[PDB]
Amino acid sequence: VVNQNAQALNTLVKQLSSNFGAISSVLNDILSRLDPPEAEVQIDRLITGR
Amino acid sequence: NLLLQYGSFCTQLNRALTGIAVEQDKNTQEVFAQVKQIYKTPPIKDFGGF
Repeated sequence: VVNQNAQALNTLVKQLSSNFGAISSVLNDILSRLDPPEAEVQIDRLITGR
Repeated sequence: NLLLQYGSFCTQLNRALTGIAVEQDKNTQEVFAQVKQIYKTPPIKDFGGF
């Protein structure tokens, strides 16, 4: 039970580094590199994946 | 190539299926293997009329 809880938590933490079809996993890079009125199409997919 | 960027959902799915499939043998063992020796009925059938 301890091991399965720990590995589930570790998988949940490590899932934050995925791309989910966006340009990058880093939120700051997406919001800085791209123009603000067109970055929503990149933010939304990452939000849905998380 | 497009699937490998989504993370490790499929690893979790395979782990769940393996955990489901492995417990059927445990259920069968804990239900039917309660005996320690293979007892054999005697060739005679004098059970008092039963």
